Formats: sequence, structure tokens, C-alpha cells
Amino acid sequence: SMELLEYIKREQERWDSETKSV
Amino acid sequence: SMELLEYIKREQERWDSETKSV
Amino acid sequence: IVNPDDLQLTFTMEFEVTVTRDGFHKRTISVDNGRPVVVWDDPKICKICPAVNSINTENIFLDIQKMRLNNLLAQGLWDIQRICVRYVCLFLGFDVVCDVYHTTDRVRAAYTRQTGKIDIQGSGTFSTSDAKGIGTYMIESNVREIKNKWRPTVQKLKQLGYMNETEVECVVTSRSNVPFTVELSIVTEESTVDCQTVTVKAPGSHAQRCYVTSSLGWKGVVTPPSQYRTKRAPVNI
Amino acid sequence: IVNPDDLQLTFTMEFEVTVTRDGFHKRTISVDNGRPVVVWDDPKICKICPAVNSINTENIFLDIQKMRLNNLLAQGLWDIQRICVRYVCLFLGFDVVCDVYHTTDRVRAAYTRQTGKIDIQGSGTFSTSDAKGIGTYMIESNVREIKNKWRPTVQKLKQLGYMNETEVECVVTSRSNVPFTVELSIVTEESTVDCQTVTVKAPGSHAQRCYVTSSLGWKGVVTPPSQYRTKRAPVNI
Ligand SMILES: *[C@@H]1O[C@H](CO)[C@@H](O)[C@H](O)[C@H]1NC(C)=O
Ligand SMILES: *[C@@H]1O[C@H](CO)[C@@H](O)[C@H](O)[C@H]1NC(C)=O
Repeated sequence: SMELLEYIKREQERWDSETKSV
Repeated sequence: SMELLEYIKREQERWDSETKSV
Repeated sequence: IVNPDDLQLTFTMEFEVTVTRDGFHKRTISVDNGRPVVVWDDPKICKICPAVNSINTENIFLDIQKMRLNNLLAQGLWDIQRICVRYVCLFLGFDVVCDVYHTTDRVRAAYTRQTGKIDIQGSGTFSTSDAKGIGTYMIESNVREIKNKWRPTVQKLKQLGYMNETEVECVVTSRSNVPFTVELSIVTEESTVDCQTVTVKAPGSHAQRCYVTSSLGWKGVVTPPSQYRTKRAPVNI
Repeated sequence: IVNPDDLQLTFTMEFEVTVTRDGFHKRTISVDNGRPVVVWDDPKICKICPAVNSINTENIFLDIQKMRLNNLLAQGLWDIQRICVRYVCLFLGFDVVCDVYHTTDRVRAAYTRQTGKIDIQGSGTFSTSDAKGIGTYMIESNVREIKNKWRPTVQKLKQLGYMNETEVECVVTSRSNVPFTVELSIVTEESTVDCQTVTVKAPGSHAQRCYVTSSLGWKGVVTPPSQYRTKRAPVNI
């Protein structure tokens, strides 16, 4: 499902941003 | 799948902990 | 930097999923305790709603719920034929409080996050851990997004369920998810993601008056009744 | 508070997924560039490995990859019949750097995180965005966990691929994922999540010597050859 893969795409961005914003 | 539901269970715990540890 | 106009808006989003052991399933997105604007049975999305593409985070949340319900039915509750769940998510700033409601054929369970209070009613079997739901971290993680992507939809829906935006003929039609009611001095009720229609017909009986009330707080009457099917907005009372 | 013994350990975990348009699929977990210890075709888990229950986070990561590959084949690459991906995750403290390797029938792609360098070789079609993988945030999020749950497994596997823990008979058998090689002065190679076996047979030819080399850095010989199938550990050289 390209829908779940979009959610995972966005989640890696939230992880990469949350770590960079510490 | 009880496997994905375990991953989501654990992810809510990581979210609830990460917010509480700010 | 965040948005002030979207931070000010306070609304409730209601995510509800139904699943039957037979195969049936239904997952919907509602706004300001109204009727559903997004329906899965590609979803049926309303015209004033955001694109399917811009609702993906809410889309997966609902699919996780279908799976979690299909799983409860797969592992337990064998006499129970239809499980159902509703998440009532209230947004007040950048914080979400999601109350979870569950319903099987034999038990009803409610839980609320601060009070942590779990209300169980029924003869049926349920787990107090299951009662509290899952995957709320998805809505709690995407506050800024969900809010900004739904801010136009949530207030244009309110500005449509207004007195000067309802059409009485007694057939009352308001193109808004905000729920209304029709009173005569047979009732055919229905719905659509775009329009809500309630019809009240009399078999030769003289009524001379037709009342209409909204959930945002207003009342109106359309008098006198005409021989033809002419369109008119409700008249204040 | 974290663990010092688990923070000190430096190892590489290698997650690899294979998918064929015909239906075939294979997803495995490897350690210290060795052979696979966890295999899906319920997984086949090694005796010195953690329980299936305590490998769930790595389990979903692999399933996401199967889906992502099945999807690449479903949307594009129609001449290509077999896509494959390998994530080489190096753990140095509480930080992970996962290098991603992809292989279709017509192209090979490699990417490495700091250098950001994307190496593409082949006539085939691939996207440089696809080349960088996905779902690494799962291993990067669960450092402390994955490390603590695998720390015993990763070093007991090394302490098994030792000279005094290999069995030569010329059939060489070492119950460890660490890869070895056998040299004679026909070769039947194989595997199992628990044991690795390489056999070298001569059709009446006199060899009088049999060499054995390990990937952790050691060499050995078993002399003289006996008429019976007697078990012995490699003798240093
Ligand atoms: C309804 O009334 C509002 C004022 O309350 C006005 O701004 C709006 O344009 C009106 N809409 C229609 C369709 O009459
Ligand atoms: C192998 O040698 C090590 C020392 O390097 C020793 O601690 C271990 O017990 C030995 N194992 C066997 C099975 O001989």
C-alpha cells in the first residue's frame, strides 16, 4: 500500500527532524 | 497482525515517554 | 513558527470504525460532532473537504483500527458478531485528548483520558486495556498538520449549517454535516457526505406549519404551504 | 541510565529482503557480516538468538521492506523479475548508520549515509530516492533495545567461530554464522541458522592435508587423514 509507505516516509522525516531539534 | 499491533503499542509508549521527557 | 488562526480553532474530530465477523466494515471521519464527511466501504469525500492525498495520516489511523478490531474478533469474543470503536478527538491548541468508545453486541465501554475513568456497561466480555484504544500517538504527533489541513473545512461546514443556508420545500435540505430536526404540527431520514435530507409527508392531513431546529442553536418555520414544490430558506422564530 | 557493556559493543546487523514477481520472498537478519541467524520463508531462529517475541521491532521493519519491494514491482520495473534490498546497519554507541543496497535483474545501487554517495551500476532503471531505502527510523529509534536484546547473541556467535570450536573430519562444521573456507591440496557447500557445513571429497585421490580459514582471522590443518570418520578440532598453522 502506497498509503502506508507515505506514512512511513513522513515518519522518518518526523524522526530526522525531532532528533535534529534537540 | 498482533505483530504490527505490538509495534504500535510500543510506539505509543515511545511517544508518551519522549513528550514527558522534554 | 506556527499558525495563530489554526491554533485558535477548537473542534472535535470523530474517527469511528465498524467491523462484522461476516465481512462488513465501515470507517469514517466526522467533524464538530456532525455527520461523516469521509466514508470508506477510495473514500467518499465531501466537496468542502481536503484531498484524499492530504488525509493520508488519518487514513492509516483508521486502517490500523480496522485491523485491531478484526484481530479482537479473530482471537476472542466468538459469540459477539459486530465490534465497533469511536475516537472523539478534541483539539485545544497543539494538544489532543482522544476519548475512546467501544461497542460489542453484549457490552459498551467508554474511557476518557484525564479522568482515566473506564465506564463499562453490559453482560459482555471486554478488556480494560482494550477499552483505552491505540494509535492515538498518530493524531497527537500530527496536530499542526491535521489542524492546518482541516481548518478551512471545519468552519466552512459551520457557515453552511446556518439558517440562511438551509432549503425547506416538507423536505428540509442543508448541505452541511451539522445535524438538524424537522417537526410537523411518516419521516424519511437519510444522508450523503455532501447533503443531509429529512422529509415529512402527510396523507391528506392539514398541518399549515413546519418547524426546523439546528445543533448549533437556531429555530425556524416555513408558512404558508404551497401547492407546488417551491424552494425557500427557514423563517426565524 | 543506560548499559555500559552494551554501549561498548560495536557490531553490524544486516537486514536483507528478496521478492520475485512470481511470488517468492525471503527476509533475513544477519550479524557481524556473517550468515543469517533469523530466516522467514514463524521464522527459523538460531538457538543462541533472542526469542521471536523480543525481535518484533526488527520483524515489522523487514515486513515493511517486503511491502515496499512488492510495491516497486507493482507500480514499475515490469521487465525486472526479482528485486532485492540489504540494509547494513552499523551500531557504534547509541547511533546507527544504515547503508542501503538494491539489486534488480538489470541494475545494482548502493548508497551510504554520510557520504550520501549513490553508486549506480547497470543498464537498468532505478530512482535515486528509492536507492536511499525507508523505515530506518525504526532501528534508529530502538538502539538501546535492539543492542541490549542482541548483545549476548552477537558475542557468543564470535566465541563459537573460534579454532577450538570447529569440527573437522574432509567435512568442516562450525556451529556459528561467521563464514569459513576449506582448501584441499567436488565441494558441497550449505547452511542452517544453527550450523554451517562445507565438504570436500576426493575420488580416490591422495591429499594428506586439509586447510581451514575463518573471517575473524585464523588458519588451521588436520593431518594425518584416518580411514574412519573421527571428529577433531583444527590444528593451528
Ligand atoms: C448567509 O449569511 C451570512 C451572514 O451571517 C453571509 O455572510 C452569507 O453570505 C450568507 N449566505 C447566503 C448564501 O445567503
Ligand atoms: C575455547 O577456548 C576458550 C579460550 O579461548 C575457552 O574459554 C573455551 O571454554 C573453549 N571452548 C571449548 C568448547 O573448548
